Amino acid sequence: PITKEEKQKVIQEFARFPGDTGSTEVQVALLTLRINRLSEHLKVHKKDHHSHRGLLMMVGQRRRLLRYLQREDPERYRALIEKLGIRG
Amino acid sequence: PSRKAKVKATLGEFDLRDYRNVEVLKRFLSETGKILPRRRTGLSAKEQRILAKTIKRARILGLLPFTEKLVRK
Amino acid sequence: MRRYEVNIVLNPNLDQSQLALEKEIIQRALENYGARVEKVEELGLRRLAYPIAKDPQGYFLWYQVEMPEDRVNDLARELRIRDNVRRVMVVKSQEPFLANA
Amino acid sequence: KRQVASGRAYIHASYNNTIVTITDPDGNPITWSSGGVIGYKGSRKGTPYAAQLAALDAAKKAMAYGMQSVDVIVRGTGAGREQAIRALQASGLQVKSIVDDTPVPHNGCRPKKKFRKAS
RNA sequence: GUGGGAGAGGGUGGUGGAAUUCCCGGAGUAGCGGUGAAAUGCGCAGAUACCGGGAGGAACGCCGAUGGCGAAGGCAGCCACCUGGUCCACCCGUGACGCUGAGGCGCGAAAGCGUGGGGAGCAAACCGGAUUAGAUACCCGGGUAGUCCACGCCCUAAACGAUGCGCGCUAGGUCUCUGGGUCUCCUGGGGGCCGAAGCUAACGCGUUAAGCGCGCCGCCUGGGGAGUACGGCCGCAAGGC
Ligand SMILES: [K+]
Ligand SMILES: [Mg+2]
Ligand SMILES: [Mg+2]
Ligand SMILES: [Mg+2]
Ligand SMILES: [Mg+2]
Ligand SMILES: [Mg+2]
Ligand SMILES: [Mg+2]
Ligand SMILES: [Mg+2]
Ligand SMILES: [Mg+2]
Ligand SMILES: [Mg+2]
Ligand SMILES: [Mg+2]
Ligand SMILES: [Mg+2]
Ligand SMILES: [Mg+2]
Ligand SMILES: [Mg+2]
Ligand SMILES: [Mg+2]
Ligand SMILES: [Mg+2]
Ligand SMILES: [Mg+2]
Ligand SMILES: [Mg+2]
Ligand SMILES: [Mg+2]
Repeated sequence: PITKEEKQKVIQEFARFPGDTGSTEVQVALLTLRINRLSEHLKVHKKDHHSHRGLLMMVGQRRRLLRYLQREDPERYRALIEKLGIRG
Repeated sequence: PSRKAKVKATLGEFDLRDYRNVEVLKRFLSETGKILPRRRTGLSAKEQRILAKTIKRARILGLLPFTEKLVRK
Repeated sequence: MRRYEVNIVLNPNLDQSQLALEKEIIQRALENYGARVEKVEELGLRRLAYPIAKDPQGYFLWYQVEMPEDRVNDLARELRIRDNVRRVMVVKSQEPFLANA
Repeated sequence: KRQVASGRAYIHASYNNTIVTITDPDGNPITWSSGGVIGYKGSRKGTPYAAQLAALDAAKKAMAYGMQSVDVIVRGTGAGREQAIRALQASGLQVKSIVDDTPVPHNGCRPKKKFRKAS
């Protein structure tokens, strides 16, 4: 799973300023982390539907926060996308 | 229906999580192998629920009895 | 890595040469799967509940270890290869939980 | 012709019949009986009385083989399982202990439609 | 975000004992079995009952609950690994990012279809034995698909709380699962029960609303004809919408 310093290392990478654990950026990153992990676990275990549900959900949350971000600051959105290597 | 006292009431401060300790766990079984109910074991919902799993572990390890035979019937 | 407890129930009818053999094999397997040992308890011959492999006794060992969880299962498998090893229960260790405290 | 004198008596009690087996201390049988052994034919083989006569027949035959004191094992639940132990205590064999071994699965097999609402 | 937690939530690999069947071996003999009573059936080629050994399949006693988890279907031996949801405390961060949701897409008991496996017990169909006026049926003995596994279809249901989702408000009492606490008690979140107000045709519901409101979706408009016909779409078919 994601251990503690893994998650942290992701936050201290995506934080908009020291101490920000909450910004939309850090959320999309953290989500994106959990999502990629999940779909990797779902490459095998094609039969595990219950985790897939969670995935559908995680993903929806991500797309939701993105549509917020791009509604708000296109600059930072675009940057956040380019930095995450997502959508497409 | 299982009326005397509370297996726990007479016992020390004891790990409910130790599968390796028989002599405590033995007291939570019946005349038959059967894991004792709450009426007898007198535990907490969560306590009982632990004692269960630690017993069955103990069993598989070959320490506690899986089943037994009733005497004087 | 994570912290486990390996349980070995062995064949009591071993003398020293063969007990040495099984110990060597086990600890060499723990070394090979990357399990750093911490505490080990040898409880030796104990009278079982029900007979395991026709035998009323069993040879008990308890190894607290730490290892690469992704490999734990395989370690178990190797440990079971020997005829003389009658039971292997590896449980993931956890802290004590109490009553009448 | 073995002259045993210390033994086991397994009373096995069904609903449709009763039967006793008297065996050596190691589990090897010596003699036996059942509701059909003594007279009975139909349902009658599962009476208490049938159980009595059965048990007693076995014990008699045991004392013919030379048997004196036996431990009882009781498998099953049927009318005059208890009566079987009764005729065994009134047998003239010294009964060392009664023990109930009646087997039950830990939810193993599907039962017949008659036995359902179990598994 | 941090730090705690409970859990038959899911997927994968392993492993445990009880029981049944079957085979091998010891001993043992005249029945066992089954029913309302019976018979078919099995049994001198030695059955049942008893001991020891082997093999294999399937389910998981006690714990077990009025319990728990899950969106629903549904989930129960134990172990490890992969993973989902969720609760609480701290009041740390973002700053309305929210709710509902026709289409779509995904899941979806059981039975059923396809292709390979597997098959112990049970078992539609079926073969018999009985019972009755007759017996097809119920009761008894056999037994095939199936029940199990993998991959792919099928999409139904009393898929039920017969009660759409979200939020806010409106007495309490008692029982309980699980967190926090100044731990008889208080506070949060689940599961039940009784009852204010209120509602209801009644029965009943009543902070787990069927009360008082607002948002959004689905649906209803006498009964039979009918979930029929025709048309379309899906489906290997069965058949579904
Ligand atoms: K049509
Ligand atoms: Mg589970
Ligand atoms: Mg014949
Ligand atoms: Mg076979
Ligand atoms: Mg029960
Ligand atoms: Mg979890
Ligand atoms: Mg704040
Ligand atoms: Mg601000
Ligand atoms: Mg289905
Ligand atoms: Mg099916
Ligand atoms: Mg098929
Ligand atoms: Mg049958
Ligand atoms: Mg039948
Ligand atoms: Mg409540
Ligand atoms: Mg409450
Ligand atoms: Mg009420
Ligand atoms: Mg009123
Ligand atoms: Mg009309
Ligand atoms: Mg229809």
